[PDB]
Amino acid sequence: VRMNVLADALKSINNAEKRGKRQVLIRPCSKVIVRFLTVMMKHGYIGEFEIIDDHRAGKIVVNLTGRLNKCGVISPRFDVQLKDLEKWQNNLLPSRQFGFIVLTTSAGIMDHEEARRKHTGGKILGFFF
Amino acid sequence: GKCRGLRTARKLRSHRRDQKWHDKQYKKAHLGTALKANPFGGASHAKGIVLEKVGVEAKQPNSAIRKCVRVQLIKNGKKITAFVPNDGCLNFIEENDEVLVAGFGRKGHAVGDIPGVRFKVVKVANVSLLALYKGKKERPR
Amino acid sequence: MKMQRTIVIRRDYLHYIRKYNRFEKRHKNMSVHLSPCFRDVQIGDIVTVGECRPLSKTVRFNVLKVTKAAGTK
Amino acid sequence: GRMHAPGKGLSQSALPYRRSVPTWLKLTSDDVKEQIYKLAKKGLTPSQIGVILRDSHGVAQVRFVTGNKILRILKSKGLAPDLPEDLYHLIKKAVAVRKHLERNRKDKDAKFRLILIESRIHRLARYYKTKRVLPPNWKYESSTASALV
Amino acid sequence: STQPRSKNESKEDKRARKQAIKEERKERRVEKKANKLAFKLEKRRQEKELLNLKKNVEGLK
RNA sequence: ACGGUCGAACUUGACUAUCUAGAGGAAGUAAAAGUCGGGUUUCCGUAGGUGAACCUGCGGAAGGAUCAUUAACGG
RNA sequence: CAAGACGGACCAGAGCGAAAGCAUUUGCCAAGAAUGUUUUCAUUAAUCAAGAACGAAAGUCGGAGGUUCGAAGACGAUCAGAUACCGUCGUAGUUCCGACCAUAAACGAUGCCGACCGGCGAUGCGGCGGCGUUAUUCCCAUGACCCGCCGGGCAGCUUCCGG
RNA sequence: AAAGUUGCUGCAGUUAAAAAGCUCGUAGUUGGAUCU
RNA sequence: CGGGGAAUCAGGGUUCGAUUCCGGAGAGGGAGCCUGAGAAACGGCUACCACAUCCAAGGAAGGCAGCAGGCGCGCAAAUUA
Repeated sequence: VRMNVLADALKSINNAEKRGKRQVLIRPCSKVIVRFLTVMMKHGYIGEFEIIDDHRAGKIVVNLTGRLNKCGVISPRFDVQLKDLEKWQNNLLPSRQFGFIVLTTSAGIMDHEEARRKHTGGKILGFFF
Repeated sequence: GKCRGLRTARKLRSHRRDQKWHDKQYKKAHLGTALKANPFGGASHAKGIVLEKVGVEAKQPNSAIRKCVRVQLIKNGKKITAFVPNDGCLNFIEENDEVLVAGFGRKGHAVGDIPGVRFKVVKVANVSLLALYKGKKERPR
Repeated sequence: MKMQRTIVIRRDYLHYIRKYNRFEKRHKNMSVHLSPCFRDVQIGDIVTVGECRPLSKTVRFNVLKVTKAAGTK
Repeated sequence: GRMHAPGKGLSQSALPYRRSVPTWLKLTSDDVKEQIYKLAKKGLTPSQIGVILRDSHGVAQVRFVTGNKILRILKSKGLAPDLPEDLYHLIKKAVAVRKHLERNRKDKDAKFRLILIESRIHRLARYYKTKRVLPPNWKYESSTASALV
Repeated sequence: STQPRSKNESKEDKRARKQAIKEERKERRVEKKANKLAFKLEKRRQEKELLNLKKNVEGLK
């Protein structure tokens, strides 16, 4: 069955970005997906999107800018401490200049850099570059 | 594929040890049937008594007679065949002689032309075969 | 709740395995003394126990309070 | 896909976005509720009541008109059956298959389909025991099943 | 039994002939199993002897 | 000294496990140039044929090299 | 005239079934997919150690029956050395009923559930929209065709998607 | 350590070693939106 | 024997840890004691089991897994200062 809707959304975004498309339809929607796309938007990676608000779980159509190489989820959502965030960013990210571990902390869903700034740890969600 | 849940630790480690038993070197090291079939009994070297001298015929593409020796080890009574390396070095060996033997290099596997020899003679009558061959020392009897 | 004036409770937890970075589910059973002041205790409800001196061969804790099951009214 | 079949079909309903009662529907919630009460007194499961209300009386959805769904109205007034509708239908189907297998012994497919029906019955019984709809001591037994229906 | 089965034979002849055939097959399979066991035992002892010749008593002197 | 307690150990049979002498049997090996001398494409499972191989029966595979024809049919 | 067997051609890259498999008429019996639904329940789900039903052919026990075929077996041919091939006969078996067995190249030599990434039109079932031909112009719906569209199927062709 | 030839990171399972004949099913594992 | 720890290692890991520090256990094997604040103590006692010393043949005395040293064992390890 459908488990982990964030994985489906990120895979659909990756597959249609690799194909050269301009817009992606991802269904279902969730708060986690919207937060991930908001973080990924603030770094100028994806563009802007609409949440089609049907009375079910919504849909999202997201515009695509050709700036994305790989957006991905980490399943399971491992616990990450600040002492162990360096190993994760060494494992997943192509370079020290760019790429993003997204993680959920009690201060919200953010990047690894904002997690270092706010001195928080949490559970890993993804990475994009 | 593989299980990747946050609660799959015992499944992963149990499957790891079960498939670890399918590794040949792991099963040689840990089952304990190769260690009791090994004549040295987990020793680098063993010391035995020369029973007889043997000409072992080399395997098919090479034509030679390799000078080996049937030795009985002192500590367990097992019988092995040990190769005497250099030329004329079998003449330094007599029957019923005290001989230090080591493995030959491939960890219990036969080496090169010689069929079924895992061992080589290191010392004869408590003097090395190297010093006898190079003529540095003399052998008692 | 089958032997006289003492009961068997189960404590569940996750034990961490560092190689795989995962957890496994583990449990331990404890025989704990149940006083007759806690009557109409059923199976599957939460109990808070406190450590005391040994009372028998296996009993080391004593029931302090009883909170009913999640579904039981 | 299906629970016990290889099929993966898409046959299902599609409710509209519009939750409001249509302006042509001149029926209050009380009239629909008394209609549900008299259909239950005639004797019908909530699926049948919903179908009759949809086909003839123009009631598109009961819970858009009254605010409540049919089985909750029946339970609130007190005409709900003791066992649920789907569990009742599954047990009835199992009883019919058992009768056929009593008549015909060599029918292996009837045995296989009976095993599937019992699996579905046990799944539903476990689910209803978790939700305190059935008593915890409830059980499906081979011999006394036609007495339940 | 190597006999043709004609049409005039009835019960208590056909069933006796069938039972004789079934007995023949039964001790035939017993003898087959015994032969399998004997050949297996002989193969194991001769492989033991061949490996003994590989280990020792094989050389010139 | 009676009694009790803790209890080493001793004897008798069974279950055994290990160490250590053996008449004999069946073998192999080194020594005797001593005596006599055509079929198959490739398989699988089961059964029979003297054990296996192999052949046949039954049921399965290809992991075996598709040329030529095919628009009317209404009165 | 009787006996047992088998349901050809129609029969297809068609259909059904969890797989093994399934083809003469009619009736009875309980099942089932798909489609259609502005029906109901509301997470009841997926994959599954243990455990459990089914499982070609061959084979084994009891009974029945033995048309054809037919392992074994008996003959006849065939040759420096033929003892497999070939032909005639033929036992177990091949058929049915009730018990066992649980194996196949039991194959797509390809786990199941879920998502996304090119295209095209044939077919099977269901549904929808239709100008027309036909049931000797049919009096109205309905069946057979014709043109599309949707959903689940058995498959196919095409492609420098990527491997 | 080389061994990503024990693979959690991180291996394989058409033809090279390898997916159970098939389905059900308990423990185990995993489990769709939704509440500032 | 267990830890502190050690070798190797990108990251994850694999393997070692009899061995001087902390804890436990035992003085050939078992068992039972006396004294004492503290031992079921062994450079204390009493037995049995296995070894083994001096005998005038009645008796007596033993316990190096302390330090050196010896035999044996072994591929394998030091001075009776």
